Amino acid sequence: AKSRTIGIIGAPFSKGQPRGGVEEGPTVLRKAGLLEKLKEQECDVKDYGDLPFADIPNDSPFQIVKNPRSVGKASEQLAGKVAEVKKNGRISLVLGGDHSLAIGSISGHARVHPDLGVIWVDAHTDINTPLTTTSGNLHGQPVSFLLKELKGKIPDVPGFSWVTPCISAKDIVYIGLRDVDPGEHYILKTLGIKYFSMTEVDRLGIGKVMEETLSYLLGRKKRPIHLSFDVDGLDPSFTPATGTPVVGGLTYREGLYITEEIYKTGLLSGLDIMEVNPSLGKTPEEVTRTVNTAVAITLACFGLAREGNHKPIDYLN
Amino acid sequence: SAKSRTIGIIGAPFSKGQPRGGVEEGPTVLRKAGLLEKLKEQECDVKDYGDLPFADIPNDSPFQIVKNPRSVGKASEQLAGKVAEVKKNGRISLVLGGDHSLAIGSISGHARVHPDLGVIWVDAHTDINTPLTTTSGNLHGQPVSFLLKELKGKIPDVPGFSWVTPCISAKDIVYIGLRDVDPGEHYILKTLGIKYFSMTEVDRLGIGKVMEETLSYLLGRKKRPIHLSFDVDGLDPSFTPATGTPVVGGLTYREGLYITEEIYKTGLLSGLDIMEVNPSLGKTPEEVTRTVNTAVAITLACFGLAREGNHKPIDYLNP
Amino acid sequence: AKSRTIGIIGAPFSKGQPRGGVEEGPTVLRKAGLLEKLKEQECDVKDYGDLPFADIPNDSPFQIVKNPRSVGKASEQLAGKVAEVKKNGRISLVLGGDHSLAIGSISGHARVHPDLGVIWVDAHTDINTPLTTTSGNLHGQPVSFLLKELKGKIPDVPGFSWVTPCISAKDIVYIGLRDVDPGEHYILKTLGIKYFSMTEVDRLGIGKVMEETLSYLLGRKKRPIHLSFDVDGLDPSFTPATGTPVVGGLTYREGLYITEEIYKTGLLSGLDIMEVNPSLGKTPEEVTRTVNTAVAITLACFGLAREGNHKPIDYLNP
Ligand SMILES: [NH3+][C@@]1(C(=O)O)C[C@H]2C[NH2+]C[C@H]2[C@@H]1CCC[B-](O)(O)O
Ligand SMILES: [NH3+][C@@]1(C(=O)O)C[C@H]2C[NH2+]C[C@H]2[C@@H]1CCC[B-](O)(O)O
Ligand SMILES: [NH3+][C@@]1(C(=O)O)C[C@H]2C[NH2+]C[C@H]2[C@@H]1CCC[B-](O)(O)O
Ligand SMILES: [Mn+2]
Ligand SMILES: [Mn+2]
Ligand SMILES: [Mn+2]
Ligand SMILES: [Mn+2]
Ligand SMILES: [Mn+2]
Ligand SMILES: [Mn+2]
Repeated sequence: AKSRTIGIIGAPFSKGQPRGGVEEGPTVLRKAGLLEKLKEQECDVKDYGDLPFADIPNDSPFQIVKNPRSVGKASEQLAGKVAEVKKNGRISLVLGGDHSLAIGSISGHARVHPDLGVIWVDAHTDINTPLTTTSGNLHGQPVSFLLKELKGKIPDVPGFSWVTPCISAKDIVYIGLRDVDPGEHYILKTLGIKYFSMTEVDRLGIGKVMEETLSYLLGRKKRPIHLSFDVDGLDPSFTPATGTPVVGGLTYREGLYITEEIYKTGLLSGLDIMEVNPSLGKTPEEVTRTVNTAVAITLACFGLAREGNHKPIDYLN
Repeated sequence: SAKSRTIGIIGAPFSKGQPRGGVEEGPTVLRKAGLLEKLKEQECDVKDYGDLPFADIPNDSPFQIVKNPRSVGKASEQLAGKVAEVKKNGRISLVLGGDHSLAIGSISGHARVHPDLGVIWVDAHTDINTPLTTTSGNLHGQPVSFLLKELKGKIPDVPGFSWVTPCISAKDIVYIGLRDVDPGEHYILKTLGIKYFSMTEVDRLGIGKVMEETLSYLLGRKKRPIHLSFDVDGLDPSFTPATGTPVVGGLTYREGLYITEEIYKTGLLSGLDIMEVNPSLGKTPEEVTRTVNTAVAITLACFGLAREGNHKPIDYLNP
Repeated sequence: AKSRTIGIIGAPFSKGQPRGGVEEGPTVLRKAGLLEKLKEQECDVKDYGDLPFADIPNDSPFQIVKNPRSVGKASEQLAGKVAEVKKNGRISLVLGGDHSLAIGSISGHARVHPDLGVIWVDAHTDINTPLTTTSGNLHGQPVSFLLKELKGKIPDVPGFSWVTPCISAKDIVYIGLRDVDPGEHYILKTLGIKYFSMTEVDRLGIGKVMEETLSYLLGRKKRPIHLSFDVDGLDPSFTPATGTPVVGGLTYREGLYITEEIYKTGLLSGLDIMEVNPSLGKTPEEVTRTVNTAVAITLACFGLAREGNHKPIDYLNP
């Protein structure tokens, strides 16, 4: 099935943020048996490999924005790789790597399917612009580079002149928010972007969240969905090995509910599994707990259901 | 005392339905934790019937892959007789396990007295593998297949199960908490049209709506006896770690108590099973006491213990 | 904003219960950066300091009820202190301290706003009377002294002659209940007090629980809201450093939801943060986890929102 036809892309990149180890995300995800598990789940899996992110000397900061040229380039390569996966009729599965990579993954998916909708699962909005940022870390800015409404608000940042804003404010839905900067909250509110912060999740229940999310995105007619999954969207009791963890997060169950629901639309077209950093587990057990959760989430995106699965044969004869 | 709180305790120290030793020590640790005395503090009329003496079968050869077939079959045979006895005395049978294979007997025996019973099966697993579909060969993952009338023809003649006569239809069983269902089992679940609430349905609806829909489904037409078969692995292993087949993403302590509190409120609980408590499977003694304390909290809630409080029919302000 | 105009009262008092260390709740709550964190979120914060509760050495039990004069005098002083804070047009924030202090906090607050409505977040009903109690600890009795319907059922306890019942049974709502004594259950049910035990929270979800809570207390008419928060209302995995923990509690998320919803009424008028005991965790991280959770609850009462917060300026054009 097209909903189980995948193109894996390794994106070992850390320079959208300062904590070392996130570049190991694709490694520890492959080591956990992701591809073998997808194949056992009746998936058509093609491995596009791990992108070779060539190091850039003298990557001077843009104002306080760190490694602009390195971040801009990694996303540039990825956009090209994602568009290749999409032309081949595969669902793109981006193994991160920090969340700056969402610039390249969403941009490449949008060159093939410009009518896509984005579901952004995360404790953070990642919507600071190179001007509103106080950290200078680009993994906190990808949504700003992608939005149509922000065109003219993004300065000419070295490494990013290839970026054509490809998503409108109406086409993104945030799930999981609980650590949004003042400037970010200003942007989310003035752009009227649809969002379910942890407050809305507590208020409505994940069941209603998913119902409204999907009705908002797919009400009119069918269209491709891009799921951008920052693993910090889940509570640090499930995914501790991540660079910016925030307590009171989505549960392991809520993470499976969201992805089980997206799988059932049969419209998942692009997926990012981001911010896994195996150098940040307090114990090797915290690393394994996180990696296991990221794999579970990925498997649900491609059909693994808690109620069970079976081949269309007769199991009693 | 109220029928809702009139109980017949049956201990079932049985482990040959699965490969991990220690589950036969389940009714020992539960009794040691003060279960029978806690129920008496709750205004319960509690009669202990003792622990069933399970005999050894030395030459218990396998039926294909199916392990210890005679041991498991006779175990449940001795339990259906003891359960039918408790039900004739007008008490709620309370089966302390022991592995889930014992459900064959507990439900078989309860069905001999109240054939109109409904079953609520709280487990991470369906336990609906037939001796033919199973890939593990363990009978603790097979009880429901032996109980369903619709699987009459698909169950071979395993040594030790001759007495078994399927007593429930697919319309008379509700699963809550499913999250580790084999392909053979999922086919059986979907072909037979069994009502179920996996972790997906629990997340979607909330435990409030799960219990409203479960109870309406089973009771809504006519009032009937309830058989609750509770596999402690239905709850997440952060609450019941000391179990043979733990599965992450389970029901919480709160959902567990919510489930059992609602069943008590019906006033129709007629049979109960507290299964798969294995005290030799804790990583630490703390993990064992936690599994044991939770199993006790779940049990007490089945017989009236309410989180909002409990009081005797007296004036507490002017006694 | 008046919903962000605060008056801090430290009430370092532990004699409402037997476990030493709860009197450090104000110390440890301040040290976690509370006042600063509040000023950071645009609040106008005044600190009235910690009350000096002078020793009351001759304090014989009233039957089994321990330290009656000490608990009585502490709430009496706090009631005058809260009434002063309310007269200065500031929301009272009482940093506890054991929960017996809510006699004084609710009493003083009622002196200025007698139409107030109570929200009591707790694993316990704290409604035993000096006669129904079996522990004889006054932190488990505050509600009984404050209810008008129990006037006739409260004996003359030394240190409490100043108490006048200020709230009717209809004007209090419980959330989080899971460890209620039989006598307390008999009182709760006989008075028809509105409650949401952990069973109701599981049945409806916190969203519906907060909808019904604010409809029940604000339906007839908008009035001041007094939130009395016992940190043991939240599950011990979030607030372990407390004297009477009970498993199966409110989650960290549910605690924020309650208080975020309370903030958005713009009617929070009084707030108790009670039962933090930094001498009672298993580890120092368990102490810091409790304190941080109490701080988080506190900030959510004064407008910290998980969706985000921003000043009325153009962040794209500074
Ligand atoms: N909004 C931040 C940013 O760096 O722009 C502030 C930082 C402090 N809290 C976490 C950090 C945010 C970045 C989030 C990036 B992430 O994890 O969602 O990919
Ligand atoms: N369906 C199983 C089986 O053994 O039949 C597969 C095994 C691997 N995961 C758990 C095992 C299942 C049986 C569990 C039975 B129990 O624990 O629910 O009583
Ligand atoms: N209801 C109690 C009481 O002391 O009256 C019984 C005691 C045993 N369990 C906990 C104790 C109760 C008081 C708790 C007061 B608290 O924590 O909410 O301040
Ligand atoms: Mn994030
Ligand atoms: Mn992110
Ligand atoms: Mn079972
Ligand atoms: Mn099971
Ligand atoms: Mn209290
Ligand atoms: Mn309490």
